[PDB]
Amino acid sequence: MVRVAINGFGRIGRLVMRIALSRPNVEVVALNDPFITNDYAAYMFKYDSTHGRYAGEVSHDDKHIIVDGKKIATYQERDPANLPWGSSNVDIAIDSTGVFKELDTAQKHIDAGAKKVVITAPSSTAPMFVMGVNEEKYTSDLKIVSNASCTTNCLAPLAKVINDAFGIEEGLMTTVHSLTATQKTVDGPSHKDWRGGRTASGNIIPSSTGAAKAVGKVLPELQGKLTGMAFRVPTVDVSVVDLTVKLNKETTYDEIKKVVKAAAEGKLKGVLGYTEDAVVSSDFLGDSHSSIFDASAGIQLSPKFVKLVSWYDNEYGYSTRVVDLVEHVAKA
Amino acid sequence: VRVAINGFGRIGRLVMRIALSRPNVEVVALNDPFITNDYAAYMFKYDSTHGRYAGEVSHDDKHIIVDGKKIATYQERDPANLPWGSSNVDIAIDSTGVFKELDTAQKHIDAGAKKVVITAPSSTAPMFVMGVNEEKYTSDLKIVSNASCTTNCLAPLAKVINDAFGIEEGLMTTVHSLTATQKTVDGPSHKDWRGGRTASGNIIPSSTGAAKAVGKVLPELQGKLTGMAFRVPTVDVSVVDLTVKLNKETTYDEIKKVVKAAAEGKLKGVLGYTEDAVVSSDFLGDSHSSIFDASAGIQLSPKFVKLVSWYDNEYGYSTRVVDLVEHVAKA
Amino acid sequence: VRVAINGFGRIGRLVMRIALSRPNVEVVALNDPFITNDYAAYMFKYDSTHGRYAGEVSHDDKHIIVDGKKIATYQERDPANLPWGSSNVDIAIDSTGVFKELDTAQKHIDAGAKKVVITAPSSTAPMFVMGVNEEKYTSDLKIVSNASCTTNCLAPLAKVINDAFGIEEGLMTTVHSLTATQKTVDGPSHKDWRGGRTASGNIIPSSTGAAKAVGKVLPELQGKLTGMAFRVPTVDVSVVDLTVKLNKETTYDEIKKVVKAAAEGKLKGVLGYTEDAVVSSDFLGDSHSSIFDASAGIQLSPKFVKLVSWYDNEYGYSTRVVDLVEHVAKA
Amino acid sequence: MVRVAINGFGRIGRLVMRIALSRPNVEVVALNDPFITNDYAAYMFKYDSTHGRYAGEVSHDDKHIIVDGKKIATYQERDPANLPWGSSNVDIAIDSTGVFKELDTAQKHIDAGAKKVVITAPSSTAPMFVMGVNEEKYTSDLKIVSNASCTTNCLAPLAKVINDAFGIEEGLMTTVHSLTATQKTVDGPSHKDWRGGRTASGNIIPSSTGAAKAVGKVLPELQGKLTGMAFRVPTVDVSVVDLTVKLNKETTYDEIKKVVKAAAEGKLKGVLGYTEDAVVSSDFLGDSHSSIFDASAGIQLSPKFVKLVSWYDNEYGYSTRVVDLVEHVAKA
Ligand SMILES: NC(=O)c1ccc[n+]([C@@H]2O[C@H](COP(=O)([O-])OP(=O)(O)OC[C@H]3O[C@@H](n4cnc5c(N)ncnc54)[C@H](O)[C@@H]3O)[C@@H](O)[C@H]2O)c1
Ligand SMILES: NC(=O)c1ccc[n+]([C@@H]2O[C@H](COP(=O)([O-])OP(=O)(O)OC[C@H]3O[C@@H](n4cnc5c(N)ncnc54)[C@H](O)[C@@H]3O)[C@@H](O)[C@H]2O)c1
Ligand SMILES: NC(=O)c1ccc[n+]([C@@H]2O[C@H](COP(=O)([O-])OP(=O)(O)OC[C@H]3O[C@@H](n4cnc5c(N)ncnc54)[C@H](O)[C@@H]3O)[C@@H](O)[C@H]2O)c1
Ligand SMILES: NC(=O)c1ccc[n+]([C@@H]2O[C@H](COP(=O)([O-])OP(=O)(O)OC[C@H]3O[C@@H](n4cnc5c(N)ncnc54)[C@H](O)[C@@H]3O)[C@@H](O)[C@H]2O)c1
Ligand SMILES: OC[C@@H](O)[C@@H](O)CO
Ligand SMILES: OC[C@@H](O)[C@@H](O)CO
Ligand SMILES: OC[C@@H](O)[C@@H](O)CO
Ligand SMILES: OC[C@@H](O)[C@@H](O)CO
Ligand code: NA
Ligand code: NA
Repeated sequence: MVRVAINGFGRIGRLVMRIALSRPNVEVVALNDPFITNDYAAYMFKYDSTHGRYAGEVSHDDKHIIVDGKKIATYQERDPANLPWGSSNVDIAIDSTGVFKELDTAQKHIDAGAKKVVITAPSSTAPMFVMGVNEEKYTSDLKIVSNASCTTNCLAPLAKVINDAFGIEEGLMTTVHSLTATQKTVDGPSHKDWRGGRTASGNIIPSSTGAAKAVGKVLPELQGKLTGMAFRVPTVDVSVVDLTVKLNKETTYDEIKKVVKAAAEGKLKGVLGYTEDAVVSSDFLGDSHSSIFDASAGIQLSPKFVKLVSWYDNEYGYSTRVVDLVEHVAKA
Repeated sequence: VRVAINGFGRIGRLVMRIALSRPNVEVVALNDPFITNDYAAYMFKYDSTHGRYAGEVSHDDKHIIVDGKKIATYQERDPANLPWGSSNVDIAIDSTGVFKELDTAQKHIDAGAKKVVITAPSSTAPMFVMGVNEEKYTSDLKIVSNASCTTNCLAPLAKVINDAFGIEEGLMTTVHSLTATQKTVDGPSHKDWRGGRTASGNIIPSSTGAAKAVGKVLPELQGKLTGMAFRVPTVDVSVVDLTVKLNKETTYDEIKKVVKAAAEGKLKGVLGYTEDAVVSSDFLGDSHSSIFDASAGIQLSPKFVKLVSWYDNEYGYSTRVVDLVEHVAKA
Repeated sequence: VRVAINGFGRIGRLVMRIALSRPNVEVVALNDPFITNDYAAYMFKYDSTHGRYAGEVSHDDKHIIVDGKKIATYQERDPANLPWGSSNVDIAIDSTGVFKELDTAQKHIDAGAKKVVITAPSSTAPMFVMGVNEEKYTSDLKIVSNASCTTNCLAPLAKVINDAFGIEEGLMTTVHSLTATQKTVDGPSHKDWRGGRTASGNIIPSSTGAAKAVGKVLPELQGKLTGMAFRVPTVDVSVVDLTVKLNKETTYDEIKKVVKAAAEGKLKGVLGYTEDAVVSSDFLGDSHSSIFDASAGIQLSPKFVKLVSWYDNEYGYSTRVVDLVEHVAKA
Repeated sequence: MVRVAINGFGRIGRLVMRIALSRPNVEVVALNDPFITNDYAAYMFKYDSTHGRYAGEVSHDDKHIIVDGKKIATYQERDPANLPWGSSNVDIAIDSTGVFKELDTAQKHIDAGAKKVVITAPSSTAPMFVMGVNEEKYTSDLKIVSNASCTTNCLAPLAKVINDAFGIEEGLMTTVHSLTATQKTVDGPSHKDWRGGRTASGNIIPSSTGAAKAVGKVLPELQGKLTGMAFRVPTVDVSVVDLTVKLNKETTYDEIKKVVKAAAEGKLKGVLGYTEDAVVSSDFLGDSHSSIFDASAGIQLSPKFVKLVSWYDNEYGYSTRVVDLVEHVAKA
């Protein structure tokens, strides 16, 4: 229809559902989340501390949540291979659990009867696509794909614009990133990421990230030319990339602005935004762009050495791109 | 007294810090099946709320080491298997939250510990609050509970007020710092839906049995108190707001005089007293159970008054755990 | 009704947003001697708490412009000089906090406005709270106050409870979001020492006259209520925790039934009612004065109960300012 | 003695006083702050939301605050030229108001009878000094000096070490900075810095900063080679610099670490620190270093292009350097 099902009803799953319910040609057929019951699901969907109450009627019955009359079947399988995606006629299963992110594990949705899978996270084996960057490379024989990460969606469109116009010799990126669900409210155990265990709302927390390197997977011409790191900070949503790049061709910051603005208003419209206003992170809450270039924050030291700044609602911008990729794959 | 700690969360770690500075307490062992020794040493050394441990912290294959004291570590999901017998543990301190009843805390005694202190309220293990009813501890009790941080804040003040003026009944609210059970962004919390909501961006109502539990350590107030909590985004330090109906007419100055005499007297180091313009961060690291805030309280009529008392919900309480350990060893 | 706003802080700006969506209100003018027009347009368009204005905002040499409506701006430290007469202003809305008494608010009438609404409690100007005593407004009153956000939250609930069960007396606490008077890091606040302390890292006790002021809009409760506040790090939305002694024995279900009937009936849009597992962020942008939280409240005995009600201290109150403006114009 | 007086009893003034009271050869003779009375001053000094209660007895009498027996005279002049610095025999007035930061205005303390002035902020006209970087350039004929800013104190010692060993061709810096007193608790007026007016604890807030350029004033060899920007975030204290540098000589990240560690343990001891642990910002609360290199957070993309990370308690590290500069100037 395209008919979709959502696996995992966390931050991304619930917002992907909000957005999908608003797309006329997307039908949300079901959701699966083993960690929450049907009445609880309707509560989590209705109330949102970051993005406000759902603007629509939410209720539930025995086996569904109901949103403005649309019934969405719920399930609670830990193992997605046991889901009824075949008899529910699911075209695309959207996996937002962060747990079935490889070809051999996302394959479980296709085994369960879905025709294709979109993974809402970077993958080492599933081909990655970023709207505005390489979605045109998608072909219909690929049944399992990745939408990369929020940070890669922010960085890649900007990197493409800059590379096309001036050439990126190399670049180092920092993202100052809002806190996320993997973090802890007070110092607790996080054996895979020790800094990530520390009180989230009372610290600046360095973290490694593969997001800048992954740009090289969606733009092969930048393979090996980008890397970066992150600092997690106490804001609840919205993040910003700070990309320090060495350019091949001398340029002025004024020319950089005009090229980004022209791409924002042209071919990357709705993906890359542009502003000259005195913005701060909360001004992008609910913003559906992948990347909003902040022209006034950036700074140029020399004709080929510049620091560029771009904002992103890491929850809402990314969830919109997920639904965009779903619809692209369905029309292709 | 030789102790072992089960659980190495906020309470387990701070109890360890405090225990290492008490000359009559020897920390023999720590159990936490989550963490490895290197990570345990890290979690112990660095603390976002109470600062770096001021001593040398290291580790080896079988221990974490603090200023030369080797602390043996184990990783037993089931405390029954722990080497308490062969470690000559006198008291097992269980800070996991999981073995908080007589029949589960027994696993430490089966493992050879002589006694157990549970760092949480219990339905079945007798509760004690220092300055309130630790006198009632008798040496035949092998398993006991130190109640909760909120009960330790409310009970000493309630005793003082009840003994002097009579509490007919009272409704309490605690404005409480966020806790480890909360979530950084709205996530699943099936037993406490409000508690799943973004911790640092909400005021979050919660139920609490702390006021009711005062009735267990002060039987004369059974049925006379109840209350509720609001969890807010500060990282530590909480405050009780107790609204009481009194049996005897009083003035707020007489209330202040009585609480201060108690803080300076029999409840010294448990109940504190201030008239200064304090805010929550002024009690970070404070070892009192309850610090009465004289200037914040307000009396509407001779038998109806709102009393306010602060507590470092981590540090005050962890200090009382070690106090109760020593009392149970000297008794 | 043609209105002018004095002051362009949190209340001034939100009153402007709400007023621009009321078809019977025309915003003629704004005064704030701090800001220039370009900056006024920016402060109006972007809002960290309530989002971007959903309309086009621009400015020129003498105006800020919102979806084609030109709003004349002035910069007069002394409202006496403002062109209210020659702007045919019916009601001057003073949100500065500075001209909150009869003899100072008079400056707007001297400048030619017909009437004034002061968006703060006043010692001398009569106070009105919608759903509580706006019926008592008489058209000869030129200068009136809309009380405070906390009074607007407490008074409608107190009226409902008092009318049904009788309030003998009550002590209130509000857990209140931080406000513009607070400081980002410990700094000078000579009139309110606790209020100078780092806003986002403390629970901060504060005094409030809001409960006492209920006695001004409901004379039958004069002397029967008082209370205090704790300011905490959330950016907006507050909650009242009202502990009342009742005249008539009741059950908590009868209390719920009465408040719900009122919320669905005569107090619709002023007092709301919920049983859901809400937290503060669920009322961001809510236009009610008071949302009774049925599941958070707790009854200890038949005449002693704790009632809980939420309020968006910016948005609910700004909505009531515009309601009172229109009521005073239709009266 | 050296005898000092403090002008301005804000974050820096109060912490400079805590530290000075602990230095045996520094005598704190007086403080001036027109915006607060004597009993209030004693309260602000005793209680601190960030750095805890003063460990010592604090009281007051009519005209002094008293700390562990030491009486410190208080004053309330808006115009520092009216202070009794001559009859109080003040050797060094420390101006921490952020308001008397030029030669011609700091001069007021010398007119009032102080022999020298140390300004606790960057200055356009007073010569700037950073301990560990160029304090040796101080000569006794200079009566009015600046200790630069906290960010410059963090960046300059690291920049010196890196430049000496590998040569800095150019560098772009970001500081992720804790909130400060100039910021607002909820959106309010800040006509000189519009982004700076926005709710401080609910936003990431870009800001311009001259701190990276100012490194060129204390290290002339780096004049024109550095610039940067800042993001203010909701933590209450402790900041971190993220310095992206182009090097003249190829190197490995491993060699960079060994050079920084050797400087931290040698000539820059107590100014530049070094760690390999999984630290987060709150681990540096109360830390007296200007700069603590975070070896595990940094990342190198190529042999001459690296991102380095260094922490600083912007309040406490800087206030310690103020007292250090005061004592250097007194012994010189
Ligand atoms: N939140 C962001 O800023 C953001 C941005 C871009 C990408 N992502 C990616 O999206 C994915 C989800 O992130 P999130 O922030 O929504 O996390 P989340 O914790 O908010 O949601 C994860 C959800 O999956 C559910 N779940 C866990 N195991 C499951 C299983 N076995 N079957 C079905 N459901 C299961 C959990 O109950 C939880 O509700 C992650 O991979 C994350 O990296 C997140
Ligand atoms: N922190 C407070 O404000 C506070 C105050 C007083 C009492 N308490 C009580 O103390 C208990 C712990 O609270 P906390 O804040 O320390 O939680 P926490 O998350 O900080 O610590 C709990 C720790 O126990 C460990 N653990 C879990 N299961 C275990 C098991 N099977 N065996 C050994 N270790 C295990 C976990 O890894 C975790 O680190 C709770 O019952 C709580 O009610 C908490
Ligand atoms: N914000 C709330 O939660 C809340 C709720 C209800 C009522 N109120 C009341 O409304 C009043 C304003 O509060 P706020 O939060 O809007 O403060 P605010 O700081 O956000 O706004 C006050 C504004 O008034 C302007 N101003 C100051 N003096 C002026 C004058 N001479 N002439 C014109 N403008 C002037 C200032 O520039 C400032 O921007 C206070 O009295 C407060 O008690 C506040
Ligand atoms: N806080 C930091 O992280 C930090 C770090 C490095 C440098 N600095 C610099 O130190 C200076 C002070 O910063 P702060 O953070 O202490 O600010 P603050 O607001 O905390 O302190 C400034 C104090 O000066 C007082 N004051 C204002 N005018 C005065 C005058 N006329 N005479 C006497 N006192 C006056 C104010 O009452 C206030 O208490 C600023 O220039 C700042 O840039 C601050
Ligand atoms: O289950 C329906 C939903 O709208 C919420 O009321 C929360 O329980
Ligand atoms: O200084 C000791 C510290 O490095 C360890 O405890 C954790 O890494
Ligand atoms: O979009 C309008 C906005 O730019 C101004 O109101 C402030 O800069
Ligand atoms: O004025 C003395 C000081 O120690 C504090 O008690 C706060 O008033
Ligand atoms: Na010991
Ligand atoms: Na209108």
